[PDB]
Amino acid sequence: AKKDSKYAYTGECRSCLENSSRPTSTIWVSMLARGAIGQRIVATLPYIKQEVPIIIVFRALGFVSDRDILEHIIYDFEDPEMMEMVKPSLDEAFVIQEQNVALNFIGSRGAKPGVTKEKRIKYAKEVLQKEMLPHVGVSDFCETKKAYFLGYMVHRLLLAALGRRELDDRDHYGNKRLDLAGPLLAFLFRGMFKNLLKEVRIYAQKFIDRGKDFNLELAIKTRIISDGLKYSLA
Amino acid sequence: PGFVGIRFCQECNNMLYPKEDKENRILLYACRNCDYQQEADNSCIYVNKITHEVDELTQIIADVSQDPTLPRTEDHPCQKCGHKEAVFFQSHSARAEDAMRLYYVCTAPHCGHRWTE
Amino acid sequence: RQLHNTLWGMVCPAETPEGHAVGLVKNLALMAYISVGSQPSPILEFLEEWSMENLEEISPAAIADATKIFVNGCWVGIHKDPEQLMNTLRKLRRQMDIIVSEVSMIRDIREREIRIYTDAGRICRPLLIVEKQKLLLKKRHIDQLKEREYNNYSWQDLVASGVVEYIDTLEEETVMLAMTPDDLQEKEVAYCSTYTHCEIHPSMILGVCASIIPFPDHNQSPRNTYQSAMGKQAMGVYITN
Amino acid sequence: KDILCRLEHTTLRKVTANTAIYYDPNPQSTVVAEDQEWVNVYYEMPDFDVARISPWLLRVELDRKHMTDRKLTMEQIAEKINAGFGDDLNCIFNDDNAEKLVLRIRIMNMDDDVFLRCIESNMLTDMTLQGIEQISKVYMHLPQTDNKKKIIITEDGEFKALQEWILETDGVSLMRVLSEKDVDPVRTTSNDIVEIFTVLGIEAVRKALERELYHVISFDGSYVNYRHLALLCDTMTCRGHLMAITRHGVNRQDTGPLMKCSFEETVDVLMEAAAHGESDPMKG
Amino acid sequence: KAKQDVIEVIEKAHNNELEPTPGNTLRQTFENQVNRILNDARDKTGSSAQKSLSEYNNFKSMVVSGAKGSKINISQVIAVVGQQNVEGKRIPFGFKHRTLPHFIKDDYGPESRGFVENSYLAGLTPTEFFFHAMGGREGLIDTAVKTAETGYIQRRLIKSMESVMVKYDATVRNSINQVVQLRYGEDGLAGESVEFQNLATLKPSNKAFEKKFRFDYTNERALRRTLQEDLVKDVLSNAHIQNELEREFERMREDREVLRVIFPTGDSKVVLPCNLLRMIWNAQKIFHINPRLPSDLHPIKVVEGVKELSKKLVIVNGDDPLSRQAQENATLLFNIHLRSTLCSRRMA
Amino acid sequence: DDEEETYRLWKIRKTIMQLCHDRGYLVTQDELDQTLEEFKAQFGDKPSEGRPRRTDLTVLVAHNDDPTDQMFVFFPEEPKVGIKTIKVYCQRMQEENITRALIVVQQGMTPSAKQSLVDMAPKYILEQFLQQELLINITEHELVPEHVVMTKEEVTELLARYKLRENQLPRIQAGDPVARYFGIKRGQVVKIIRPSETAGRYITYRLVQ
Ligand SMILES: [Zn+2]
Ligand SMILES: [Zn+2]
Repeated sequence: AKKDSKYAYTGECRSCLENSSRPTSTIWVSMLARGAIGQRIVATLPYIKQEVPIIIVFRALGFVSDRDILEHIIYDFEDPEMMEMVKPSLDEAFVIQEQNVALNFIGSRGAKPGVTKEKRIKYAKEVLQKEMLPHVGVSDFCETKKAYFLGYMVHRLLLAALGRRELDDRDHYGNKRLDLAGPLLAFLFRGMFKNLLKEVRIYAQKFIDRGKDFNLELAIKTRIISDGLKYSLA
Repeated sequence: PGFVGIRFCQECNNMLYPKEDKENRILLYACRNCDYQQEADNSCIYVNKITHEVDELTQIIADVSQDPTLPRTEDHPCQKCGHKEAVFFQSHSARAEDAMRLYYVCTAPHCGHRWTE
Repeated sequence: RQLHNTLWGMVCPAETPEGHAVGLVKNLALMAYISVGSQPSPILEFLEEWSMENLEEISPAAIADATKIFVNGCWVGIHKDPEQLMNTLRKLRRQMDIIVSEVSMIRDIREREIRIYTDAGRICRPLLIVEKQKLLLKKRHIDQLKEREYNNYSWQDLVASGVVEYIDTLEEETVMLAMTPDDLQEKEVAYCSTYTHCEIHPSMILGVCASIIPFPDHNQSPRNTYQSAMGKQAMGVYITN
Repeated sequence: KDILCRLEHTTLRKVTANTAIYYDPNPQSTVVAEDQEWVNVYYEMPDFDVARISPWLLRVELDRKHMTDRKLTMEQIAEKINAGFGDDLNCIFNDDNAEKLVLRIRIMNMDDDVFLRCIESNMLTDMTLQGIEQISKVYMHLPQTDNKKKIIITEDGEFKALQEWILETDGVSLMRVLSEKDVDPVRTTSNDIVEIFTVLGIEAVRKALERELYHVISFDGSYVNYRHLALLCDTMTCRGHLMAITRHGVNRQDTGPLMKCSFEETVDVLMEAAAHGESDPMKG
Repeated sequence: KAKQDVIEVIEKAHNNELEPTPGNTLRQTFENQVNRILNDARDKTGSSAQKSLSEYNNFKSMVVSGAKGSKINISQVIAVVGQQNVEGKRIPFGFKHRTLPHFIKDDYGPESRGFVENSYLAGLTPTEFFFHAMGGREGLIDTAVKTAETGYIQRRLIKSMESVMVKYDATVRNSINQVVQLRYGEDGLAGESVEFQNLATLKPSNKAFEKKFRFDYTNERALRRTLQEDLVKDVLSNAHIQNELEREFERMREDREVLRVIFPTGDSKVVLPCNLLRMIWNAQKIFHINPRLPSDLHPIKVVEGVKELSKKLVIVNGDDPLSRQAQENATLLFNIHLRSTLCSRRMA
Repeated sequence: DDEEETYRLWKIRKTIMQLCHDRGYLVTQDELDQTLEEFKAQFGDKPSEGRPRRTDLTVLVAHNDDPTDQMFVFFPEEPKVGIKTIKVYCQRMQEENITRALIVVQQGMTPSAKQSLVDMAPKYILEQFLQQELLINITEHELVPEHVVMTKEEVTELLARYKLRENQLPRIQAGDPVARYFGIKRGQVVKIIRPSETAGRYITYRLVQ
């Protein structure tokens, strides 16, 4: 909870693949400060420079019915405090009632310009499938898993907003991780291996373009990995 | 009084919004997507408890008795089963300034009784 | 820059630079071990093998009373008896079974969740398991460790015997330590009487440059910090060759 | 304490226990069962435009504790609501004899319910039942320190420190507070030099600034010759305006480009000097 | 006893037997009471330690001399290290409602909250050690942080007042020649020679003021004892001298009123250039003045000398009315002090 | 809100009388120190009804040095004073051939009115004051030292003694509350007399800007 900000409470999640895609796609699910009918819940998704209400995200994931959305966010319908705290975001995002419309909304808010709604929608769909909460899964048909996790994130934001839970301490070392030589060299090796495959791609491209074979022994610039690790550690 | 719960439509499972029958002057809950309507039964559409009269005994759960880090005492036995041992803890919940009140839970299995002194 | 309470046993409270990097540059404690990382696939298979229900198989109505189960932060499913589930996972870790010792298992009770972690970088330290109000480290263990050069009985065998357990900072929240075996005895007024772990030795909270300080518990902490900073500047024999 | 209550800002939310919106079609038979006693006492005769009535009903419940602590009355609350919302919002309320203080509000004639909820959210905070705005809380105490005691000269000519009640407010509303009954407008002061300069004047802010500096230095028991503080205050108040000790106060005076560049904004100062063809007299 | 009292306070708080004090939250009140008890206990133990200290104790020797250390130091070495505070508060619950895993949740006892009951010589238990380390960390951070801000402040002050200086006409002007102060420090005096002194005609009541400052020239016996026969006869007979003395007292009374208005509070302490008391003491020693013998210094001479000296002392030079008003204002306080101290009755 | 309205009106009249007396206008002692009861007896205690009406509080005082140099004090009834009201006051001042007036507004004043006060400045020097700022006499505050408007001859003597220009003295904004209280304009010098803990009394001089 930032004292000086437009948001009262912010539930973030630096998401990363179990053992790949080192860049940690940070996703935020914030609540607008009381200062308007109620308190609105939004989500600063990656590759999008504009906040989006959670309800659009849930509908873009294939859960259009508001009952299904609440079933994913609030697990106990016997909590009228929870319904009253989630009501403003629902009332603020109801004109959208289909997955395609929600995806188009996301694609319209995406950093990339929506030259065509089709590309725009596809842009979003792949963002919600790859960038949003990658640790939960980047494959297809996992929208249920992503919906449940985002619902739990909203549940955590509501528990913090209603005070039934304590805010998380940024200094608690149980909430920290130590990147040792292993993960550090792994991050460098990944980026440098990518650069190596890049140089090999360009080499083989400019050779096959002449209609002839190419030698990987000559394409593989071993100096990339060698001098890279050497420079970083030096 | 009590809070007011959300009513969901039976066709599209969307939320029903309050509306009035201008001709009959009666409260209805109508769906903003389809043309469904329901006759209200509470007549109240909004309740905000500013004083926050919350009974924390409802937030407490019997499972807290299994926490080894909580203090135990033998001076307050359980009234529902008579068990002597019982864990006690503070509210520690935000929006409750007078949190020094102690809440007890019975450590007996299958009892899970909760109370306050 | 402040010395957070969670640095107990994981980082040296004294060893830190006094310049413009106070509190930022830290030093591991003597018995502190940073986890290396492990695959969660075996844990996931064990959880599925037990009564856990996957997240897509359940109905939202079942999530209310059930206990959520996370693995490396991924919500995998829910469970009904988290008490015996945690008891089982702990027995497996204490038996060096499917769950390896570096795996963290924190059961939040108030929120009804079981966070399991196999991630790397989780700073943790060893602790003596205490079952009733008695230590699992019996005298036969000390005997075997005394004849460590003959019977090849090492720390690994001590951990595999379920006498010691690697506890991380996040699990220390759910752990009730006993500073010394004296705290496990019956006193005129029982303080805890429900300890679950014990400290091997409190001096292990100190780091390397702070461990050389004699009677550091008789000095003002700034002094111990300045010594932790000067022991590295002291002359000697930095290496034999 | 009366003065403290009259000065400390109070909103409706402070004294409001809860609020609820009901679809009450006919007030004659209120949905609630406890208001029925007085609703009839009020609707037995047509006092307002019954025709222009809305079934939507805003019922607010107050709390005795706060109500008494602030000596506020339902009549006062009703008058404030009527003043702020005009006649469009009809307001009735029970006397201060029921165990629970409840007032009912209707709209005369966005949807009616939506507007009612909006105005409810607005009134809970905006409406100022009493007190001066910007003053969140007021503290009343007896100054143990003589410096804060009212020193008076006795008939025999002896200094006597009368320990009288003093109020310390968390906000700064000097303008309004000084113009208040039973509030001494001579001694009462503010720590906000900006406010002092705005209300009293350049000389008054000079004095207040000197006091503030002296207090800051002396808090730890340090002593500095008064002349130093006086000189600093004169430097900050020699142009008739509060010249902050920053680039925004030092580089804005006709001190010559070289000195300003020596302080901050070197390139900008020289650039502007070049553009305006300024001449440095080489006095600094 | 201190820990027992803290336990009783905690018990009342848990039993809802503690009401919040006015202007304070219930939790704040609890913390205030607990801290009060702990502080009082620390103070009592420390005082006991100092009283136990012998004259030969080296800690006592250094502290008494002021060379190094303080009673607090002695109380943390010999009695109780005290309560450790982070951010001006008892050790926070870094864990879930626990400062350390060794304690239990919702534990507000002195030990759990970081009350080091052991002295340095006794040795600190591991938890006490950790909490003390926390407090030390706080101090180290403050020391390593304040520096930057203080340096920036000093730089800004310098850049904003580097050119202000005292001109040959005795006025304080900046580089632009804009008059900042007519006289430096409003008195045109250096900051080194000035020294602390006390005004003898500010606090005294009217009765004491008159009994101590109005020269009594009607008491022949008193005049005989204080002054020599020739002075006594001259004072008694001559009426011009008596009138001058009365005028001098009236001037002192007016100065007293001026001092009252200048100082609403009764604080006689003031910084003035010359320590008149010390100078008079020096004069007594140098001239071997014997206090038990009648003085030969005529009071009329005293009055004339004070007025002449006052005229000689000139911060602002000029016979025009503006200059002479500025001079009068500049030396007003010092002149009042001069007349009060050099009062003929006091000098007699 | 009627006893409080009459109380405010009395305080404002008292402050205005003190202001005119400090500016040097002839104000009798009885009206300078008029109790609330005397004010109610001379004007009334029902301003809401219209007794006294704010128009009846209008003050007209004359300078001690020049009897024909009068000064007005108007108390408009409308909360926000408009250009038409400024024109009405300008008409009355033109009729009575008076050059100084004070407009005691309640809420504030319109931009057109401010523009009229600045464009008509050289002909009629009319000032504005808020009743909120007239309910207290700031000059009685302990932080405010004794200000004294100097005469052009005394300013000439000051500059000739200290041998300095007008732009060398410290400045005081024309919008300063004390400058407004004493009604001083650009170019005038105000002498401030303040107590000093090091010298006893210190006199400084500020030029208005
Ligand atoms: Zn529907
Ligand atoms: Zn029970």
